[PDB]
Parts: sequence; structure tokens; C-alpha cells
Amino acid sequence: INTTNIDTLLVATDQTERIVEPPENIQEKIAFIFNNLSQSNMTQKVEELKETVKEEFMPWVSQYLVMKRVSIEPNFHSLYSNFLDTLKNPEFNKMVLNETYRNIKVLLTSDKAAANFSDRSLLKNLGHWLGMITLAKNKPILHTDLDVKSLLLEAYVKGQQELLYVVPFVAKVLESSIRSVVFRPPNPWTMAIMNVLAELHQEHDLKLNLKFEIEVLCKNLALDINELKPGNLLKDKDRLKNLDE
Amino acid sequence: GNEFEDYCLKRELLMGIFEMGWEKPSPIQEESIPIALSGRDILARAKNGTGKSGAYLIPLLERLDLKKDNIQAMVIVPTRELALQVSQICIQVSKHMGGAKVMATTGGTNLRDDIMRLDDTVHVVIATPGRILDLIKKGVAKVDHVQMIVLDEADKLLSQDFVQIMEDIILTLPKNRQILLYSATFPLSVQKFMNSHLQKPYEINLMEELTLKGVTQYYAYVTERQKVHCLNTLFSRLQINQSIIFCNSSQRVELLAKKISQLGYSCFYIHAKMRQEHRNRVFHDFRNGLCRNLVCTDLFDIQAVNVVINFDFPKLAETYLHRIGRSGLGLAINLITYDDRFNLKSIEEQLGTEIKPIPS
Amino acid sequence: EEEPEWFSAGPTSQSETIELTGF
Repeated sequence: INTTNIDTLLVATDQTERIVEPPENIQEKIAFIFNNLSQSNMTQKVEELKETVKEEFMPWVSQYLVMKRVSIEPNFHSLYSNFLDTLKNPEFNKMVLNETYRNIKVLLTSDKAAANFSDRSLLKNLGHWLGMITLAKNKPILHTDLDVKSLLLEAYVKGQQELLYVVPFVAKVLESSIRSVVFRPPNPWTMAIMNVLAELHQEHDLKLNLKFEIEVLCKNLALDINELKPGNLLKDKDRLKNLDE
Repeated sequence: GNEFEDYCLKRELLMGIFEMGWEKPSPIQEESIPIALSGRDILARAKNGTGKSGAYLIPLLERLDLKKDNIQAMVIVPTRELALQVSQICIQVSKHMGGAKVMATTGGTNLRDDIMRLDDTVHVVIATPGRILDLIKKGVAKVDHVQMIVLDEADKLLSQDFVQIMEDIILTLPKNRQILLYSATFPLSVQKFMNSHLQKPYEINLMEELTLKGVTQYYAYVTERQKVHCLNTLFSRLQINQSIIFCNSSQRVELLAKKISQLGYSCFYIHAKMRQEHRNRVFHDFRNGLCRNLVCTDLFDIQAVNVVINFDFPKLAETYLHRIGRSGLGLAINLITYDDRFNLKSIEEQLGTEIKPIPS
Repeated sequence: EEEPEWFSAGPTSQSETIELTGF
């Protein structure tokens, strides 16, 4: 019923290593700034936040930005991304990236049976954001931060309900690769992920809307889906033999 | 405190640590050892390949009572290779304790022979999940005195095919067993296992990353035709203990290896288009110093290696980082053709590092 | 695919040395 419920993320935060919470009034000024951020006042809002938020409140700001804003405001992802570019604070950028990963994994590893209606969307939104502030800015998504290719293999094994969450998430991340000088096709990292999706696409029983996701992603990356090179990574892995060490 | 002597281990065990050449506790050791010594369960986020063994084997050994011929501690690992590695480190660290028996048992060790082995005293079992459960269920491995179990790389132990196997193992053990859990990642399965079994665990988040710090990086503008000549120059000027020479294809690895061998180099080679068992054999001989240089593709911790050559420059910044990064070496040298020049500056930027022109 | 330039048109001796530069 609620398209923007972030309770899944909030409850997970109430169990993260507690951080410095700013006073209520500084908290209020931060909310004001992000409520009123636009392209026309961005430079001033950056100076505003700098003159208002002490350095020790930075972790809380990255948490506020990622969990409460970015998660449910995909229409302002470019704005918030451009805000990071204007602020030019590399340490804040890493907090934001870490928080992004943290909330993404909270959703990926949630028991989907107990999920909120909004969680599929929250994950797609955070995926879209992740691609924008990494690949789109010519920064790699390191496998030690998020192993995207393995994520797909693992989802395949867990089944369709997992694939329903994971495949649109991967699509949203990879959309930014076409805007990346580094990661656009035929970058090997992007292409390996695309070749796994092609393998998925070949599954006769993969749900139609997931086949559609993959085919639309291909068009967005200017890739002929028929020219992809799917392997046998899905099958493959002698799971019976592997039981013997 | 922060010295091994502060942990008040048995003198025999400290002598073991001394003989390993372990002078000062690593951060994972510093975080794990005093808590584990107290008896608390541990929940640790550490990368694969991090020296977790060095952290958890010490309190494990300290806990042993060698006056009892019973199995008292177990380390469960997901691969034959980790089992070998951990049991070796454990046998060395405990070599002064007088009668401590460590046994490794996996799908790769002969079951009949392992059963005979367990007729004699064994205090510490290092094992893959499948084999040790099979041994417990056959009554061959008696585990009613096990007071500590370690799960190393718990995410692989708790993948879909293995979660029940691990559950069955846990259910055969004394309910009050201390558990030490280490994992790079935390899927639902690991989260579930944690909640059920761990008892108010001490949490450790010690994620050492691969870094370029302390690695001197150089490049040399070379044409493809000149690459071996450049290699000739490098190996006539540097001091190489051991080196690793990376190429971008299996075909190029073989051709290079066969070429420089004919030129009198010491090398083995390894690439993707080989049987795995052959691959492991060669790598094991390289580690034991039977050649000086390994030519290879990207397939990946060998202390003697002090020089890495990127004979072909990689396409991905992450590949570059895996080739020359370290957890916590010496020299990295990049051969750069005209067509590599973009990736050179690009990878340099992505990794926020510097790759300097090589000195003349 | 093809056979490398340094395999075919390479050196027939280790003493064949070139100058090292990033310039």
C-alpha cells in the first residue's frame, strides 16, 4: 500500500554500529537543505551544509542521504549525485558509497517472504544510485564490495522469487555503464555480467518480465542480445561432486 | 595488551609462536585472541585469504588439555587446500606442546586410512564439512568432548548444498561449545546460522583490503616486438628473488614461457587451458622454489616474490589490483604498448595511484 | 589468435638488451 516504506532499512540500522546523532536542530537544518535542493541553488546549499554540519556529523548525513532520500527519490538521483560532485568531499563520498552498499545488502539478504511491498523498489532505486556514483563516474564496482556476477549465479540457484529482486537490480546498476567511458561495452567486466544475463535469458522458464528486463537493458547498452556470448556458468559446477569436498 | 606475552598463553605455545617468526600480533589476532581466550563466541568479518588461522588457532591450542585423548577442537573449512594450509600452520604452532595431535581429513584424503588414523589420539580435527559429518555419523569421530569449533569462510560452509550438513555437524556437539565464526560475506544463510547458534558473539569487522601502498610501480613504453628484449633488460638489472609474469592470454603465456626458457630463464607456466591438478602441481613447485619465475594468466601470498611483471597490461583496474596488491610487496613493472596507453592512465585514475616512468 | 611479434621476430639471445624509458 505504501510505495516509500523504508522500515526494512530502518530496522536494520537499529542494529548497525551506532553513530553520532546530531542535535535535533542540526538534524532539522539538514532536512531543510535536502528538501530544498535544486540545480539552481546547489552551490549555495553546499556552502550552507558546510557551514552548518560539523565533521563528526558526516556519517549521519550519509545515512540520511542514502537511506531516507536516495532510496525513495529516484527522480532526484542526478541532483543528489551532482550535489556530491559540487561538495567535493572524498571522505563523505566513501561514507555514501559504503552506506549504499550496506543498505543494498540488507535488501539482497532479506528473507523475501517477509519483505515489505516497497523493498523491490528500494533495491532498484539503490541499484540505480549505485551505478550512477560508481560506473557512471568511471569508478569500478569491486567484487569485494559487491560481487554482481556471483549475485546472479546465487539468485539463479535460490529461484524465481530471488531472481525477481536481483535481475531488475542488476539492470539498474548496469544502465550507467553506457554513460561510462571506462565501463561501456565492450568493457570485460560489463560484458561478463551481460553474458550471464544472456544465459539467464535462455532459460525457457525464466519469467517474461525478467526476459523483458534483460532485453531492454541490452537496447539501453546498444547491444544486440543475439550477439552476446552466454556460457554454461549457470549449470555448470558439479554440485553433486562438490559435496565430497 | 598488544604483545603475545600479554595473553598469558602456555610457555610451550608462546615458543611455538616465536618459532613461527610471529613477532607482534596482527590486527585480527589482536582482536580475536583475548576474547576467544575468555570463552566468548566470535562473529568476524574478514576477507578470504586474510590470516584468520593465526588468530583462531592460538586460543584453540591454548584451550587443549593434552592429558585427555579425546578430540577437543575442530576447524571446519570449505576446501581441501584450506584444510591443508590450516593443519600445517596448526602443527607448526603447536610443535613444543608435547603430544598435541592435529589431523586433517577431507574428501581428498583416503577414508579407510583416516579411520585407522582415528584409532590413535587426535586432539584437533581440521576438516571439510562432508567428511567430518560422515566420520561423526559412523561413530569413528567421537565429538562429545569438543569444546571449540571454528567455522572458516562460513559463507561457503553455509551455501545451499551445505547448510543442512553444517546444521547436522553442530547438533552432534556439546550444547555449550564455543563457536568462532569467520566470513567474508553474510548472506541470509549465515545470518540464520548466527542467530540460532552463536551466543552473544563478540563482533569483529576487520576487512583488510588489497592496497597498492608500499608497491613501487613503473611502466616502460615498449612495442610488442620489443617486449622480450625489455624483459631481457629487466632480468639483467633487478635483484629477483622470485617473480610473477602476467600475460593476457593462455596462448601468450605458453609462447612467452617457451621463449624465455629457450633464452635460459628459470620458469614454470600456468594458464586457464590446463587441468586443475596440473595447475596445482606447478604452483606448488613454484612456491617451493623449484623455478624463479612464474608466467601466468589471472587465476588468483608467496613471500619470496619481490617483483611482478605485467608483460601484458590488464584491461580492468580490478585485475591490476589483484595482480600487484597486497593485504598487509616490492616492485611492479608494466610493459606499455601504444594501445595500452589509455588503460594505463585510466587504471591509474580509477585506483587513485601512480605508475611512474621507469628510471633509465 | 595470431602468433606474437616477440615470439617470431624476437631475440635469439638473453644479452639482446634495450633501453628502458617511459618517454
